[PDB]
Amino acid sequence: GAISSVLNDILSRLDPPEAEVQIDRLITGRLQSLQTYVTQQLIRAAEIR
Amino acid sequence: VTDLICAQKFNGLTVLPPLLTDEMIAQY
Amino acid sequence: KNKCVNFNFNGLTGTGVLTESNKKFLPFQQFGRDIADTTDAVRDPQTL
Amino acid sequence: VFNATRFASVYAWNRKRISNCVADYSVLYNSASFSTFKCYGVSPTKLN
Repeated sequence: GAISSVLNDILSRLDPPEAEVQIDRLITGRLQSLQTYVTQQLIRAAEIR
Repeated sequence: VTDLICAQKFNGLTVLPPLLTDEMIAQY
Repeated sequence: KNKCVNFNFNGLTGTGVLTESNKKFLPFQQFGRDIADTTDAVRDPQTL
Repeated sequence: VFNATRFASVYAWNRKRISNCVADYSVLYNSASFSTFKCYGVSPTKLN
């Protein structure tokens, strides 16, 4: 949902209050990607165990 | 049973080695 | 080159070690990408 | 482009190309000559 995936482009392009919105969209999605990964590895660790 | 490993570590995905290496497994 | 620096080519700024590349890019290509779709190589705009 | 003698009409509007030249847009905000200035696709401070 962000304007770009590169954080350096956001800060060098958008205003300070607008850049925080675009960066926050990345922090939300990229975190859920980790929450999905750690969930699969945790369950997979129990299966292999 | 079977750079890629460097690209993952650059992204924060650290692949730690096992404690019990294959040589240690073979002697058990 | 051969040192960790803060580069800025065509406004694209970042951190990394610059060094002469062995890759032969076509006359039109400017930037490249790695497995992670992040910037792997660059083209200096003034002296190609 | 800005200080021309006569611009075109909004009904029949013309387009001009700006390429291969130096453009300092800092004047459009600091100089008290033009009425209003506001950017949407980019911050007005990072134009250069």
